[PDB]
Amino acid sequence: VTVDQQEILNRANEVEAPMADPPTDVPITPCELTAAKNAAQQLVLSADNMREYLAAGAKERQRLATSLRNAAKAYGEVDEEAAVATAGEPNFMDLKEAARKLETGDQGASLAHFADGWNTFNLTLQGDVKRFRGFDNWEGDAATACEASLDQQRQWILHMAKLSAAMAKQAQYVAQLHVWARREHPTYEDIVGLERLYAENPSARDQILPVYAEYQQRSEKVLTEYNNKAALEPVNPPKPPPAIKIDPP
Amino acid sequence: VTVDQQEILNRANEVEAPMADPPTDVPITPCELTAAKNAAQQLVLSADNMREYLAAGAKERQRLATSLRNAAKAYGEVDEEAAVATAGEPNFMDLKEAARKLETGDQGASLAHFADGWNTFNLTLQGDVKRFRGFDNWEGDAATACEASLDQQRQWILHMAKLSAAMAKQAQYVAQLHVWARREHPTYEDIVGLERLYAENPSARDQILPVYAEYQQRSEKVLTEYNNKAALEPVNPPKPPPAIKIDPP
Amino acid sequence: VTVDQQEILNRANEVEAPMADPPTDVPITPCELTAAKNAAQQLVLSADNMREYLAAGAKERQRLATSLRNAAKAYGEVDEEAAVATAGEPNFMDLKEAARKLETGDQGASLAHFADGWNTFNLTLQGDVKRFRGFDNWEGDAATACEASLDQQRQWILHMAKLSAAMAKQAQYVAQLHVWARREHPTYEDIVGLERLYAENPSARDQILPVYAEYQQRSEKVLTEYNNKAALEPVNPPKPPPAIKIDPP
Amino acid sequence: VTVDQQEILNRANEVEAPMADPPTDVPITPCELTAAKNAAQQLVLSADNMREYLAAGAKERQRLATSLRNAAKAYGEVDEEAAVATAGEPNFMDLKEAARKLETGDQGASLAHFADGWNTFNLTLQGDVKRFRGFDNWEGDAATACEASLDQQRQWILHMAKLSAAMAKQAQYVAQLHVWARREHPTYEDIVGLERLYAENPSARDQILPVYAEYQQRSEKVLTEYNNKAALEPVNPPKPPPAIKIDPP
Amino acid sequence: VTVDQQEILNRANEVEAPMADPPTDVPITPCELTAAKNAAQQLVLSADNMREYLAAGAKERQRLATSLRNAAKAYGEVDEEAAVATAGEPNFMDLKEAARKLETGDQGASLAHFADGWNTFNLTLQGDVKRFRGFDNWEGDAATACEASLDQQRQWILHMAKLSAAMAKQAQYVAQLHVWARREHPTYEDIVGLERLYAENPSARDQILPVYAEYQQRSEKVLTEYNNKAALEPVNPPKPPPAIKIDPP
Amino acid sequence: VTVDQQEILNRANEVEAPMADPPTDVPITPCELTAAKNAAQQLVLSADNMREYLAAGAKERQRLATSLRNAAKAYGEVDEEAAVATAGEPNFMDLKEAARKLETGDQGASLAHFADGWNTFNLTLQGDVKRFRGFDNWEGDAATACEASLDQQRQWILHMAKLSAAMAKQAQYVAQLHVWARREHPTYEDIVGLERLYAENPSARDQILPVYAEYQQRSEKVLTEYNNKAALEPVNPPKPPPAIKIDPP
Amino acid sequence: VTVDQQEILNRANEVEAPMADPPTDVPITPCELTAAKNAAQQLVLSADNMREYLAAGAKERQRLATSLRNAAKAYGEVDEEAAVATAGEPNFMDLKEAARKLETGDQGASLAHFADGWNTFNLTLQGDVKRFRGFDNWEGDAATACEASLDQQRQWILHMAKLSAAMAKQAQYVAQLHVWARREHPTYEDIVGLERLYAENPSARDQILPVYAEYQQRSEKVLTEYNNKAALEPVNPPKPPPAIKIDPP
Repeated sequence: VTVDQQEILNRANEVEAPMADPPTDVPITPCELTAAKNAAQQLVLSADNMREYLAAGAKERQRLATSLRNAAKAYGEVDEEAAVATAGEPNFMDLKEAARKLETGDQGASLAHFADGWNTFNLTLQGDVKRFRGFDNWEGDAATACEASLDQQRQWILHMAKLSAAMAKQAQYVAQLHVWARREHPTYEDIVGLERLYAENPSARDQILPVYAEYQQRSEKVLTEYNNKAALEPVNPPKPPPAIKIDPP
Repeated sequence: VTVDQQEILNRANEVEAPMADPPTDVPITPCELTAAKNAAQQLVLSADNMREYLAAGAKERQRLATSLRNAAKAYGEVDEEAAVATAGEPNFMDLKEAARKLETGDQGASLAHFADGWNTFNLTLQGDVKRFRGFDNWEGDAATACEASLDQQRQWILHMAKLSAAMAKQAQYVAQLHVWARREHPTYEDIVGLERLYAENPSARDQILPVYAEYQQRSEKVLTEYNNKAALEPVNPPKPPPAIKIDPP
Repeated sequence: VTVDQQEILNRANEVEAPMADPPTDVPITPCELTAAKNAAQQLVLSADNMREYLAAGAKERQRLATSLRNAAKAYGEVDEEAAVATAGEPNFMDLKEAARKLETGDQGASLAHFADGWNTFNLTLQGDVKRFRGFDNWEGDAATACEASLDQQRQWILHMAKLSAAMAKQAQYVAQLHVWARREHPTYEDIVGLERLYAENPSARDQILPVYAEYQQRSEKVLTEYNNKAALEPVNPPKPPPAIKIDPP
Repeated sequence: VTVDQQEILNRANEVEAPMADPPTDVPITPCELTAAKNAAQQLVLSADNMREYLAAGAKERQRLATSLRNAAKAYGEVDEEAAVATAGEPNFMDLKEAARKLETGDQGASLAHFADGWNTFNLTLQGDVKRFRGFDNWEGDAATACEASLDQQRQWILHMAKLSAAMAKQAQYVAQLHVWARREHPTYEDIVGLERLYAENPSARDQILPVYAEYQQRSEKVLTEYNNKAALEPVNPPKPPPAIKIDPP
Repeated sequence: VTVDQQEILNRANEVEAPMADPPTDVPITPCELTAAKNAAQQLVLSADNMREYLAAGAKERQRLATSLRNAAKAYGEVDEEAAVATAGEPNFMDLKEAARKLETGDQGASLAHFADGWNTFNLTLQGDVKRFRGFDNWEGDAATACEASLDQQRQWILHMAKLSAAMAKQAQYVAQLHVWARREHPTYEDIVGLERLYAENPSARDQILPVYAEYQQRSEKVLTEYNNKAALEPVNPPKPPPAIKIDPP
Repeated sequence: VTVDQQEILNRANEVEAPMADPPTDVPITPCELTAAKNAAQQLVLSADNMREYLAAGAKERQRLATSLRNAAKAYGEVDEEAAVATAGEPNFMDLKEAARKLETGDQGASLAHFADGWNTFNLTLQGDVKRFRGFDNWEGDAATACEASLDQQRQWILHMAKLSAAMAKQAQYVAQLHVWARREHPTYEDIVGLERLYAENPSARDQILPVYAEYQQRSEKVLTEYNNKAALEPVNPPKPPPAIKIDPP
Repeated sequence: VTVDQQEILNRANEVEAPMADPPTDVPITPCELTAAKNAAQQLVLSADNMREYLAAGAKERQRLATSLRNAAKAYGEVDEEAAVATAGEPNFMDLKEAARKLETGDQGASLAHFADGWNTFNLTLQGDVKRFRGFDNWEGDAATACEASLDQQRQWILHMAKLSAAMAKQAQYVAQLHVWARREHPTYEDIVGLERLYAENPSARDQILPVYAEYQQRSEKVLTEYNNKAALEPVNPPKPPPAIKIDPP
């Protein structure tokens, strides 16, 4: 019905305008435990996957804009503008090492900043999908296939926003886990103090001994818990759907 | 059986009469927590999606009315009418900041007004579906395909009403969460009072210290809970089914 | 085997005899809460849907009777017979308003009458399905297709009876919810009495204050519970299956 | 292998010999509650459905016997042998009415007799399926299709026996529910006695009042429970499978 | 590869050698309760089904042996070798009758003997399946189809063994239920003794009365429990798979 | 690419080299209870099934080696190298018999040795699957089909190892059950001692009687538990996949 | 669009560059229990499977690089550069043996080192998948099929990383199980001490005897628990997807 070729060209420019940049904050391990460091490296890898697939999606949108320009060419002309030591003795050396690892590092501040950035990116991605709306005037069959391709791009972007939210939730979960670990695990200073209450009271040991044994058991329940809850699934984003290909007329 | 062309024309006008406008209330964050603000922005985005897809549905109904007019043209004539500082000291600065964020903002009044508007819209949408009923007299095959298309429009509208209800439930859930957070989290004035009971009693500290430690723990359980329950799924409405296309005779 | 054309004609009259009328009681909101009023309006809408689809089913049965008459015409002749103010003070104004809304209205009597009518209609519908039985003597292929069409009408009617039961259960559930809400929510007279025990004892307030705080908390747990359990699904009856179409011979 | 035509004729007579009659006991409501009466009417309707579908199955078996006679005709000759008043006062009038309804009627004796009859019918139906066994000597393709048709009749009869058991279980469930209701609901004589302990002791009321309030609450929990557990699903038996049709030779 | 016709003939004799006879013990009701008698009759019917289907399987194996003999005929020659009174008073007459029914009958000895026989039959059936093994030398396509048919016979026999185990478990379950019923239900002699402590102490009744009421309640919980757990599913064995048919050469 | 016929011949010899022999330990019943003996016989039968299917798999591998030799023949030449008494009295005779059965037999030592052998066989089977690896140099279509056939043999062997583990777990479960039964069931010597404390104290019986009644109840809970947990599923190994057949060239 | 043949050649070299070597640490049994040794052998076998399938994947990548070189040959020229004793007495000999087995061996240090190596390998594998990205300039149909083949290689590598994580979790689970077993099982020195408190106090035995019986029961609960939780599933990696085959031009 005297198709607006200009509408198609304008939508082609709008489709492949750059979207907001994903965050680039680096999540640091909250402590020196191996499970914590592995969780941080998993988060780094997942953020790398997200950035790579977002760039791939921008390439898909560029191809889609090209196909829309080719479809607009079927109505005429386009003016292309742009060109140990002892048996039986309390360890205290493993307990002390566990506490030392738990209290070294930023305790999860980096994780929280990471999660805030990706939650913001989830909202930002959801805000930028008017570029995939249907057309006002253009109809037919090039139009319907183009509309389906744009809606596929929209669904993929929404899925990417959901994955951003999931990765941010994972970072927050690891941060909460570290906070819980700091709370129930016995303090380094408490351990050192109880260790001096075993070299400054050979007499008193039958009060010091069960206390140590409590501390030991708590340490074991924390580290083990830390090791099991901290294993994270990698985020595995789907590849963006291939744009509809439309040859020049 | 001497088909009522007039019935088809009347149904065409009735199908694409404007439906009730969706609500336009803006949901405000109930507090200054990041989770609360992100929940409010998620609600804003979901309401935007709902309004956009409702407008798209009205366009689909306009196309359907055109197809019904074309089908009526097969029986003759239509008269087209219309044209920090220290180690080991109590923080009190993070606790105080948490309380300050919890008590600033409207505490959920805006959320409740938002939810009421969308619940009302759910009922309003369900009340406006007589326009998709079957025909009295028209039968045949244009009639049956047209009836199927109208029932598809009806099912899509019912699904949109259900989604309106779901979004309103989400707003109410966030409001209830904020109310719970206000209840169990320690008050700003209680925190300030306990902080003056630590600069006006250096003596008394071994009674003040565990009390603080209780407050701290409660603060941590509230904020964390607030952060996890407040993440909302976006509302993702299905695109309205394409109207049946019927060319002029 | 010398087919009883008379049996087919008699079954045609029996198929489209009018069934019992659905109930027409209007369910009133049991109170002035918004959730209660929305539940009542949802029930009104669902009853409207049920009445509309039952009328559509009667139209389907009329078409089926016509097809049976056409099938009877293949054996000969048919003789067509028929032609707030202060910070820190107790509210008492929200508590009092909540109680006032809870005790105004019929408290669920209308809901119970509604539910009784629809439960009776469930039984009534199940009692009227002998009209869809198979035939005594007529066999063949018109007969088998007609029998299948009648059984489809029977299954649809049974499903409608089941939906009637479900809607009645929903009305009873809302009535039971309102009864529970009346029980645990603090009485209006108790609230007014406790409010006069705060203007006639400035002295006594440190006994009055926690009592209020209990009442407040109970009010919050009731209203919130009322708001969440009272959201009802709309009843969405399936469209009656299209009758088998059989042209005159 | 010189097929026993006589075996086929004997099996034809055995297939359509009359099976045991279903029970005809009428289940009466155990009390005057609406839920109880509706449950009894549901049981009456389900028993009607069962009797109707059993008669339909006997008709199917008669058709099957005819098809077996037609199949026997392919080997030769068959000799066809056969030819309120105040605010704030205790009700006592709703409580008393509830007790009166609970204790009137047979208390479930009729339900138990109904259930025994249908359980017996379940066993009786399972005992009568030797008539659907495979053939001794007849083989081929008429024989295999006939064997499949007989096994379909057997499976349908077994399903009907299972449904008989289910309906009997429903009757027993309603009877057990009424027994539980009689136990926890406050007695009519206890209610009348407590009501005379409120007109023969205006003094004593602050001991009588909470007692009433207990009774009231118990009444509400019983009736409501009675109303919810007593809603029964209708028994919906499948139509018997159509017999294999075999024309005379 | 110079097929062993003798191996096929030997396997034909081995396939249709008689298997072990199923047990023929009759399970008797453990008591005089209706639920117990119905459970015993259900077990009788299930054992009848099992015996009937086992005989049918032996017929299938006989047909399979015939098909193997026909397949062996394709290599040459086979030498065919073989040729109440008062209101308000304690009942004591229903309680006494319940106890009398519970203690009459063999208390489950017959059930245990039944279950032992069928468990033994499960093991016996599993021990007799070497007759369905694959062939040593015979290969090709008659051989592969014959091997598939033999494996189908093996799978059916294994399923029948599993069903034998299930039926034995049902008998054991009913026996255990009766033992539990004997334990918690009040003894006949205890009932008679308490009934004489109500005609030999009109004085003492306010100690006798609650005791009776306890007994009554226990009786009701036992009989009801007995009625619900004792309903058994019929065992419904699948028909044996049809043997592969192979005509003489 | 100048296919290594020698590689195919070497793989043919490696494929059908004998695998490790399955264990041959016989599991003995741990006691004289019928459930224990039936469990032992079930284990014997399952081990028989496993040995039979493992021998069948070795035959399948021999056929596969033949097919590989035939495939190697397509490149030229292969040099074929190789050529009671009283009512109301305590029983003590059933209790004593139960204890006697529980303590006779090896108490599960044979079961543990059986389970160790089959767990070892699980590991042994998993260690011998390098013979099913893909080929170094041979490619094409005979090679790919041969590789698929070898991988099918590998998957079947892994499934057989898993079944070996499952059968060993069943043996360990029965052994643990017998150990539990020995612990909670009353000792034979304790029973005999308590029986002499009933013939050497007619006076003392009202202390002896409840004690017996405790023992009786414990006996009943053990034997019943022993009977229900000891029923074992037969191990039903899948038939090995048929080797790919490849005729000589 | 003047395809970059050089890009395809560079990607061919990048695809089949060697990936990081899997770890080669040998997991040792943490103790002398049979379940522990079997778990260690299962871990050894699973690590062997992982190493074998990783080498197979490298072979698949080498084939893929060859196919990419063949596809690059369709645009011209490639310069191939590279060329016991008593009844009734306490055992103490089984208890002592159980403790001795529990405390011998490295107690799980080897398991922890194994798990760390494989968790590191999981992260390492996820870091090396840029070699499977899509192409910059090459498009068409060889390009799209090649891109699909590369993405299949990527998905298989990600699955292998996930399996590495799972195997490491299994090793950590067995290590945690052994730690729990050491904690609740009675110490060897405690057993020896209690055994000397039975040869140096014949008097005292009625205090020593229940203590032993406690120890015995604890031993039984530990070993049994150790035996059941320690059975590990083998890791069964999928075979790498076959590379796309592309013949020279």
